[PDB]
Amino acid sequence: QYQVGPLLGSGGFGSVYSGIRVSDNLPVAIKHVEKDRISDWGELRVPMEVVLLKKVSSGFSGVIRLLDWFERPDSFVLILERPEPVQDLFDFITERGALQEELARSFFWQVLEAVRHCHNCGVLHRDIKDENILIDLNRGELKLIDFGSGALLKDTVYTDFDGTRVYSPPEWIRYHRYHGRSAAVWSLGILLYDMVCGDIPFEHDEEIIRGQVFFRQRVSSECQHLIRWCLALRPSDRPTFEEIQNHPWMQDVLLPQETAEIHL
Ligand SMILES: COc1ccc2c(c1CN1CCNCC1)O/C(=C\c1n[nH]c3ccccc13)C2=O
Repeated sequence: QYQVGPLLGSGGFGSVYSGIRVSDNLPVAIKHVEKDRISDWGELRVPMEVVLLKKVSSGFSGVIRLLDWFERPDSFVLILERPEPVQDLFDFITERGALQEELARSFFWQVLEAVRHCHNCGVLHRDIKDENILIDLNRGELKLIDFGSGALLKDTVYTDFDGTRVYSPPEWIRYHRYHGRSAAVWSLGILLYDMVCGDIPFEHDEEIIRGQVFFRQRVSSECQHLIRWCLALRPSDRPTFEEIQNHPWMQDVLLPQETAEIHL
């Protein structure tokens, strides 16, 4: 039913391959998830990732859609949308360096819309970062991938975390506790810094806990202010998604197709 192409990436979780749906030639990604490396299971018994993707794969959005899934004795196999041509945001930033603010604004806006969609669907991603964002290069559209560390959104504290440390908030580093929305906004602050500076702002636990943001590239005062707000040490000091999107730096965003024409 699927023609398997080259390996795209792998880890302890499993492995992801480029692929083609035989019936209509649709480009897909084929993600193999090892049963013994799934720490969080859900019910419809499946990986939480399948639960989460089904909850958000309803309709159009800036989330990669789950097309089908299969169970094997030792693994699940997930069939996911694959834009072509595509580049992840990490590779994009590696190649082009720090992004022009106009471009970072368009990208960051689309990520915000995607994350709002997840939260509105009861889903918390928990690993928002450049590597988990795909750019549909023809359309200038961004897509969130990899819900393998995610969880149902709740209003009470989380005490588990298996996303990316350097994108994790100081409350996690110190007390191994965080709330969903405010932890997400922290990771968004790390992401926006990464876009406009070309690298993440903190490498060690001590820098995260200190929370002093040093800008290594020229960044406008308005952008710096948004970033520093997202990276407030006190979780409750961080902006809501609404406050982020109403921030003066976020005004007059380019459309995705204009973004493609101008920058891609
Ligand atoms: C270590 O590599 C991983 C790990 C988890 C996932 C994954 C990959 C492959 N690459 C790794 C580098 N950044 C982009 C994704 O791709 C996923 C989903 C995809 N859905 N559609 C795609 C289309 C192209 C590439 C990846 C995907 C994952 O969940």
